[PDB]
Amino acid sequence: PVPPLSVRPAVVMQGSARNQDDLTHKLADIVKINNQLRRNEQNGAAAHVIA
Amino acid sequence: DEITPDLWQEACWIVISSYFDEKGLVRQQLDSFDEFIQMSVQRIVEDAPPIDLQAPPRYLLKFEQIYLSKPTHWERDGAPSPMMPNEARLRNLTYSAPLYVDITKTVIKEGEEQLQTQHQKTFIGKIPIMLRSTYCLLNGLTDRDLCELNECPLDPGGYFIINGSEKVLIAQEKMATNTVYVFAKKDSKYAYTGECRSCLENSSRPTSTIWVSMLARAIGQRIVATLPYIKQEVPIIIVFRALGFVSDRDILEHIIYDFEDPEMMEMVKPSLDEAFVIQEQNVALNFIGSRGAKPGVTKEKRIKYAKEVLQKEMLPHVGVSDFCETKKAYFLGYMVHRLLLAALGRRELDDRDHYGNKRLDLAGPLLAFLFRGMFKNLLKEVRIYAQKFIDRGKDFNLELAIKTRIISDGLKYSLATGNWGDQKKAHQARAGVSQVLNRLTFASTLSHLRRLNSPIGRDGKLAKPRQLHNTLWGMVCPAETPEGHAVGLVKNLALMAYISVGSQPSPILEFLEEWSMENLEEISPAAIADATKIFVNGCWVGIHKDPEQLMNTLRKLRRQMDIIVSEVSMIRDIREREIRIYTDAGRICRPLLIVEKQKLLLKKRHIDQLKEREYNNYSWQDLVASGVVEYIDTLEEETVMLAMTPDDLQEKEVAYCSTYTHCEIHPSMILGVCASIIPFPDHNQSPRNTYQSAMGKQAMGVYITNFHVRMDTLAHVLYYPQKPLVTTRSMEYLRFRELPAGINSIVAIASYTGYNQEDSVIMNRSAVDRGFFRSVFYRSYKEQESKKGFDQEEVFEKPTRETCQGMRHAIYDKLDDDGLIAPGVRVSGDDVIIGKTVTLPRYTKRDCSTFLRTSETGIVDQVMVTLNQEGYKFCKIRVRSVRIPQIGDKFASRHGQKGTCGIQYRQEDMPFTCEGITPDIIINPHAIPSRMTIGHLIECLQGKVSANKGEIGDATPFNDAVNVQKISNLLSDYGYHLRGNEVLYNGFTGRKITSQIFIGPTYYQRLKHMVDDKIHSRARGPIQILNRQPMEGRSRDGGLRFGEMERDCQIAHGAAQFLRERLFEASDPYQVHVCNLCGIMAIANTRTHTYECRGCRNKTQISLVRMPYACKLLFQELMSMSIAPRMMSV
Amino acid sequence: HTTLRKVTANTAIYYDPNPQSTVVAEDQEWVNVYYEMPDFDVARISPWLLRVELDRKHMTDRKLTMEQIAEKINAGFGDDLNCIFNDDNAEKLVLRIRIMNMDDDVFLRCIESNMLTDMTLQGIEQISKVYMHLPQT
Amino acid sequence: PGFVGIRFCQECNNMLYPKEDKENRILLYACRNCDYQQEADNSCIYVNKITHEVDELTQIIADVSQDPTLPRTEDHPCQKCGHKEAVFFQSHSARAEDAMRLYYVCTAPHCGHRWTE
Amino acid sequence: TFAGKFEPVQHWCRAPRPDGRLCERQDRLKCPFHGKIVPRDDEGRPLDPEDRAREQRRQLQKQERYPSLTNLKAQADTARARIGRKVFAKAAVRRVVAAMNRMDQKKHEKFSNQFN
Amino acid sequence: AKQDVIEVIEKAHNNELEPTPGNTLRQTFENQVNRILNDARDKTGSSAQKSLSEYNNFKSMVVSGAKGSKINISQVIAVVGQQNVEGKRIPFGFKHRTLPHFIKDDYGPESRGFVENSYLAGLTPTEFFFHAMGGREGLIDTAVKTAETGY
Amino acid sequence: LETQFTCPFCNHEKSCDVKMDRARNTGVISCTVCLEEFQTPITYLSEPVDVYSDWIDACEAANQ
RNA sequence: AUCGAGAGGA
Ligand SMILES: [Zn+2]
Ligand SMILES: [Zn+2]
Ligand SMILES: [Zn+2]
Ligand SMILES: [Zn+2]
Ligand SMILES: [Zn+2]
Repeated sequence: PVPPLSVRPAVVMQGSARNQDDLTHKLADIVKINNQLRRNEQNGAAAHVIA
Repeated sequence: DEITPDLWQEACWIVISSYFDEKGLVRQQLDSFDEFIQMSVQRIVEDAPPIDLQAPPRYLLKFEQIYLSKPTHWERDGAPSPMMPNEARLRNLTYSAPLYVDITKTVIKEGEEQLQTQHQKTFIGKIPIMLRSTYCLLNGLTDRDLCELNECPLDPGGYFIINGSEKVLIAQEKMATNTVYVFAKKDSKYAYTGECRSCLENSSRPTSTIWVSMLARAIGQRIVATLPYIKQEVPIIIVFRALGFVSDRDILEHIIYDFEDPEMMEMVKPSLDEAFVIQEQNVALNFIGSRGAKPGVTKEKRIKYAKEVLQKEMLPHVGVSDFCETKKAYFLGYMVHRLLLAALGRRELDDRDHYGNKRLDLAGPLLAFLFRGMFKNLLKEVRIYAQKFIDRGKDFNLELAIKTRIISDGLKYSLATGNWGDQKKAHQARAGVSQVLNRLTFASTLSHLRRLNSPIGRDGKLAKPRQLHNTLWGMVCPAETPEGHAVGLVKNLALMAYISVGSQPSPILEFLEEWSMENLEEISPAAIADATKIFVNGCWVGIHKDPEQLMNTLRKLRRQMDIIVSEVSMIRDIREREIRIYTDAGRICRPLLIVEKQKLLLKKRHIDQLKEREYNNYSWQDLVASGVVEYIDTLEEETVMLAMTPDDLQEKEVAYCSTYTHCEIHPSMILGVCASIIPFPDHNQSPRNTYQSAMGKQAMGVYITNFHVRMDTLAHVLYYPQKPLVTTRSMEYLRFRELPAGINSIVAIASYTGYNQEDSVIMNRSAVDRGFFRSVFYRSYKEQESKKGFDQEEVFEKPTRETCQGMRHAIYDKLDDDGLIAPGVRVSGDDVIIGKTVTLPRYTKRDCSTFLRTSETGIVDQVMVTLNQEGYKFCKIRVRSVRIPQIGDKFASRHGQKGTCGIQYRQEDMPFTCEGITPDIIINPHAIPSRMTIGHLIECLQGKVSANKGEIGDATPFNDAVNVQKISNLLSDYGYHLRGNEVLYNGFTGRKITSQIFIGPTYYQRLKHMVDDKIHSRARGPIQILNRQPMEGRSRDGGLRFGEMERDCQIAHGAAQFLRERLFEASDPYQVHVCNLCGIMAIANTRTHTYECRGCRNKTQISLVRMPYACKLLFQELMSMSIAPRMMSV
Repeated sequence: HTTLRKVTANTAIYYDPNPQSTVVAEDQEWVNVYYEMPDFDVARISPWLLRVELDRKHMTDRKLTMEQIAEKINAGFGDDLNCIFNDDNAEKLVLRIRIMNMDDDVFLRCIESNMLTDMTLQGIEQISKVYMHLPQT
Repeated sequence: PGFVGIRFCQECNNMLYPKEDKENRILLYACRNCDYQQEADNSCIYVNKITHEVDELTQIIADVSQDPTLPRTEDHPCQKCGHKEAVFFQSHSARAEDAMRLYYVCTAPHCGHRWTE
Repeated sequence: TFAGKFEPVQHWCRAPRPDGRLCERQDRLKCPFHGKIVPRDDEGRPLDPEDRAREQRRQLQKQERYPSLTNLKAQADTARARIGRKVFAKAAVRRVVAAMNRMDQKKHEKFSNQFN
Repeated sequence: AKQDVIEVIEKAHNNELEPTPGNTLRQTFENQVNRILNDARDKTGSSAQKSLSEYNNFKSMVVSGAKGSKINISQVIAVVGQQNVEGKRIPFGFKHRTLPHFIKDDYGPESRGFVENSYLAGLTPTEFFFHAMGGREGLIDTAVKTAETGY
Repeated sequence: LETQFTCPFCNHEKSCDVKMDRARNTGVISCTVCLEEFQTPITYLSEPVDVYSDWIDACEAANQ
C-alpha cells in the first residue's frame, strides 16, 4: 500500500523546488527495484541474481 | 630578599598580572592552532606514503614541504587581495589562507632514464585561520592598528570565521593514551582488565588500543590479550611466544621482575598452563595468523600477517620498526604486570575521572584529525585520476588531478556545522565541536573560548563523570558549569590553567642516555627488580638505579629552560618505582611558585623587576626561566606538596608539613572567567556561585567595542554600563572594568507592597526614566538575490501590486528603488525591509520580500550591501530597538539572586532615607535565608563603604585583610549604621518604617531574558502541513503544546469536554467518511453527494465520523503498514 | 551462611606417603593416634594430603567444633573423602583430609576449591549477613 | 608453612609440574615439555593463605622516605640507626584495608629501616 | 564483637579400645570412632545404664552388619570417580564461581576512600 | 571537635580502636569521626540559635516558617559543617589525599571536608572547593532524578 | 571466525564441515561436495580455522 | 519550509 499524498506531503520550498517526503523517496526506491526485479524474473536471470 | 607577608598580597598579584600580560585568556586556543600549522600539517603531509602508480613508466608523487600564505580573497576577476577578518564577517566569507604543497614527481621507466619534475607551491587547499593566531593578519598589530581595521583591541581572538559566522572549537576531553589503566567492572566476565590506547607520537595513525584482560573466576585466572585486527582473543603467553620468547622462564622475566614473590608467580601460572600446547614461535605466529586475514590463507602468508600485526598494529608507541620485539615484550609484560598488581590489590585501579589520566583535545589536534582524514582522501583521488590516464597510457597533469575542494570544503563544513568528521558520515560524526561563538557579553565570549567538554553523553545518568573531581583543583573552575542536563560535563578552565601544546621527546631521550639510564633491550630482566622504570610518553624506554638524583637533575634542567621545555611533566611514583615523563599535548597544567627548604624562590628582586615590566622587558617568561615558577600538571600534583600561602611555610608551634615543594600564586585562581566576577564567592552557597557563573553570560553590557560595525543576528548593548564598586582582583585581567555588564544599583532588601515576593524585584520607575538599565537591541536581517539559473532569478527591487503575485497587504512604501529600506526609518511589526522579487517560470515575478520578525518595532540602524563569495548582491540590515526595563524583565546580582521586575514605582512612591535616597531596586528578604548568599550582603555593605569613601572595594575570595567587622567599622566612620541598615520612610505616607532596612550599592545585571521576547498568544493561526495542528514557536505564530501531562491532569480533574476541546476542537478537528461495512475511510463527493467504498462496492451505507486529523493520519500510516484499523460505528 | 572459607585460616596440599611419619612435625601426635587402630585402612589412603588450618576464634564465633565440620565433609562427599582432625585444645585448629579410596595433585585442588566455596557448614544459603539489634522505634 | 614457588626445567626452561613416583613413593618435579625430572626438597605443592596474614613491612621500600607528601614525625626514633625523624603512612592495600595501622620508615639515607608500632 | 570463645574439654571419650585402653580424645560432642561421647567412669563403663544398654544394642547391630575380561563398571564405580562426578557438575561449578566472584567484589571494595 | 577527632585518629593509628558489631574498622572510625563532627555542628548551631534576638530577621523568617531553617542560620552564623560526596566525607581523589595541600593519609576534619567557618566568616580555599563538590552533588542529583522520576 | 570453509579441491563455498574429536585430539575436515577428507592433530586451543589451516598446509606441501 | 545540530530558560 502506497499511502496518499497527505501522509507524505511534497512541501514547497522558498523557490519552486518541490521537496519530496522520505516516504516518497523510499517508494521511489521500492518501485525502481521492483520494476528492475520484475524484468529480471520475467526474463532469464541467475538464481543468485534474482535472490 | 624575602617577600614579607605585608608585601605578599601585592607581590603575588604583580606576578599574576605578568602572567596575563604574557599569556592572556585564550592562549590555549592560539598555541594549539599555531602548533597545528607549524608542525601538524607538515607532519601529516610527510607521514602520508608516496603514491607509486604504474601501468612501464612509474610515478611516486612525494609531498615534501608546505607553505601557508596569508588569508587572501579572490574576486570574480581573481585578483588575490588580503582579506581582513571584519570583511569576512560582513561579506559572509571564510577567513582562510591557501595551503600550497611542493610536489616531486620523478619519471622512471627503464634504462636509468630518470628525471625529476618539482612543482613548487601546488595549491592543495584552504585552511581556515584562527583569529589573532600567528598566521592571522591581526597578528602583532597595535591597538591603533586593530581599531584602524575596525577590530576591537579587547577581542581575544581564538576563533574562526566560517561563512561570516564566528566559530569556536571546544576542547574535547579524552582518556589519555599510551598509559596502562587497570579497572574492574562489577558486572562482567573479567575481574580486572588493563588497557593501553597506544599511539605513535607523530600522528601517523589513529590510536590503536590493546586490552590485556583477566578471565573471570583449573578455575584460576587466565590472561588474554585483545590485539587489533585479530578476530578472537589471544592468550598472552602465545603473544609472548609470537615475539620469540619461547621458554617459560623468559616470558616470566618480562612479566615478573622479582621471582622471589610467590604470589604473582602462582597467579600467572594458569596462563602458562593455558599456552602449554604452543611451544615455539612459528606455531604461535601461526596461531595468531589464523585469526584474522582469511579463513583460507597459505601458511607463509599467515605468518606474514601475524608478524605484520605484531610489529605495526600492536603497541605502536613502543615502536613500529623491525627488531623491536624486546621493547614490545617488555611493555606487554609490563601491562600484564600491572594487571597482576591490580588483581592482587597491591596497586589501585586507575581512576577514569582523574585528570592526570585525561587529555584535552584542543583546536590544533582536532584540526589535525580532520586534516589527516582529508589529506588521505585527497591523495586517494589523485591516485584514481592518475590511474585512469596511466591505464589509457596518456600523461596526466597533476594540477587537474588535485581537486582542492576536499581539504577546503571538509574543514569549512566541519567547522561550520560542528559535526566533527566526514560530511558523508554525518551520524557517526560527533557534534558539539565548533560552536557559534557567544557574543552576548564579553564574559560569555571569554568563557566560550575557555570551554571544555566531556563527551560522556548527556543521556548518561551516572553521576561519577559529572562530579567535581578533586583533581580539577586549579585546572577547572569549581563553579562554572551549566545547571541543566550537562551539569559537570561542560567545564571551564581555571584562570591560570594552561593546556600543554605538545613537544618532542628526543632531547629528553638523548639526555637520558647520557645520564645513568639503560635501554630496555640492553638490560637483563633480573636488573628490573630494584631499579626504577622510566616511561616517556607512556613508553618504557629504560631503567635507572638512583631515581632521586635523576629527578633532581631533570627538574633542574626543566627549571633552567634547558632541553626539557616547561610544559614537560615528570612524575616520580616512589612506592612503585616508575618515573613517567610526558611531553604530549592536551595536559592541563598550572603555574606554581617553587619552594626551597621552607622558602619561596620568588624573592623581592623578582617583584621589583616585575614592577617595571613595561621598561626593562622583564616578563612572566623570565620568571619561569629563573626557576622561580613551574608549570605542574594534574598528574605531577600527586607528587607535589602545596602551600596555600607563604604563611604555610612559616615555622609553627606544631608543623603540619615542613617539607613543601610548591606554593599557590593565589588560591582565587582556582576560579574561571565567570566565577572570578563574583564578589565574596566564599560567603555564598556554592550552587549560587554556579548559577551566577551561568547568568553572567546572559548579562548585558558592551559585548565588544566595535559593535557599531558588526552585523550580528542578535546583540544587546547596555546604555550605561558601570564597573562594579565592589570588585575582585581577577577582573583586572578579564577586562570587565573595560567592558562591564551591569550597573551599581541602590538595593534595599525590604518587603515593600508585596510586589517583590518569590524572587522578584521592585524597580524605581524614575531611575528607569533616567536611563537605568536601558539597553539597545540590534537585530540583523540577511538577504541575497540568487541568479542560480535562467529558469528563476531573484532581485532586490520595490515590488508593485500589478506584477507581483505573493504580495502581502503590508505597504512597501518604506523601501527605496533598490528594494532596500533606508537607515533611520521607523519600522513596526510585519513591515518590509527588503523587497525581493523572483521571476516566475501577478505575472513573470513573485514577491519574496523579507519582513521584520513580528512584533519588534525598531528603527533601521544601518544597511550594508556587498557581494557574497559566489558574488551576487547580498544585503544586511541592522534594525535597532530600545529596550526600557519593564515588569517581567529578568535581573540578577552576582550571587545567583535572579528575579523579574514585579512593579515599578516612581521616586515619590519608593521608600526614602532621611537624606532623600530611594532604592533603585528593592529585593525581598526571603530570597536570602534559604539561599545563604551572604556575599550579596557583604557586597552591599562593602559597596556602601566604597561609594562613601571613593574606592573600589576588594572582594577577592580568600582575603583575611577584609572581613565584615572591618567593613562595618569603616562604614560607621561615614555616619551610617555599621551594619548597613538605615531608617526608611514610607513613600506613600511618609511614616518611618518600624524596621530599619538594609540598603546600599549592589552590582546588578540586566539579563537577555526580556518579557517582550517571550510573550506570545494564539487564536486560530497557521497550522502544520503534515498534521493540521498549530505551528511550533512564537516566530511561527504557533500554538502551545497541551501535552500528555496536561491531558493527565485534566483527566484527574474529570473535565472531559475541556479535554476534548483541547485535544480535538482547538487543535485539528476533522471529518472522514467511513464505510459502515468494512470500517475503512470511503470516498465522499459532497458537491455531487456521492459517497462510495471501492472495497465493498456500496454507496449507501457511509457514515460521517468527526475525528482529529492526527488520528486520520495515524490510521492512514497504519494502512501504509498493511494494518486495517476499521472504524466500526456499530 | 558460613562456608568453610569464612572460618578457614589457610589450606595446603602436601605429598605425605606415610601417615605414620607426616611431613609436618607438629601434626605427628594425633595422626599416629589415628592410624594404629585400623578403622580406616592405611593401604586405601592416597599419598596426596590436604591440610587445612582453621582459626580458633571463627570456629568459636559460629560455635563450631571440628566434629561438625568433619561430619559435613563426610556427608557431602561420603566415605570417598576421608577426614581426620584433632581436639579443640591445640593452639592451632587443624584438620587433614587426604583422599582415600587429571592427577590427584590436580583433583585434590578441585576438591579443595569446591569444599571451601560451596560446602555449607551452617545456616541457610543466600543469607549472607545478619545483624541483631534492639529497635528503639 | 610458607608459599611454594614455581621451579623451571633446566633443559627447556619451562615450569616443572608435580608428579608422584609410585615405585619409590616419592614426590618429583617433572617437565611436561621435555623429559627432565627433579626430586623435591619441599614436599608441599600448594599453599592458600585465606587469612592473608601478610607482613606489609615486606611491601614497603625505603625510598618512600623521600616522598615530600608523606608526614614526618620526631616522636618515633629508629631502632637501627637512632635517626630522630621518620615518615609514617597507612597500609592502603587490599586485605590491609581493615586496620588503619601506621608503618614507619627511617628518613636517614642508606638506613631505610622500616617498622610498626 | 560478642563472639564469645572458650576451649574447655574436661570430659574424655574413655571408650574401650581393642588394645585394652580407654579413648583419650577430647571431642566436644562426637568421637569420630565411638560416636556420641557419653560420660564414662575409670573402666570405661557409661555412667547412665540406659546409655550403656543403647551402646550395647548398637554394638550388637554393628556386629550383625566373561569374568576374565576387564570391567568397565570398575571405572564408573569408585571413590575417585564419584568425587569427580560431583565436583565437576555444572550446578556445582557455578556455585564455586559465584563465591569466588564475591571474593573479587571484596578486592574491589577494599579501596574505599578513593573515587573508584 | 577537631581535638577529639585527633584523639580518635591516634587511637586508630595505635590500634587502640576496636570495631563495633556490623562494621569494619574503617567504617567504625568514619562513624566515630562523623558523629564527633555532627555533635560539633549541632552544638555550634545551638549556640548561634540561642544568641539570636527577637529583632533578628533570620529568626523572624524561620519562626514564621516563611523561609529558611535553623540549619541555615547555623551555617550563616556558626559553621557550614561537613561536606559529603555520595554520603561520605570528601574522597581521596589524589594519591591518599583530598588535595595537594594536605599530607598523605590525613583523616582529620579539615582534610576530608569539614568547613569550620560560617558563610559570614567566609570559606578557606580548600573549604571552598569541598563545598563546591558537595553543591555539585546536589546539582547532579537535581538534574538526574528528573528523567527517572518523570518516567 | 567462520566454521564452514571453501574447499581447496572443488572450490565450493562453505562446503567443508569440521569435526573436533577432542577426546582423541583429532580434527577431521570433510567437504560435502567432493567428499575430500583430511585429519589433523588438534589441541584444546585448536579451532576449525586451525584444522582448515592444517588442511591447506598439507595440500600445499603434498603438491610440491 | 523541512531536517538536523547547538546554545539557552523554568
Ligand atoms: Zn467498505
Ligand atoms: Zn623441561
Ligand atoms: Zn634508621
Ligand atoms: Zn573415642
Ligand atoms: Zn570439496
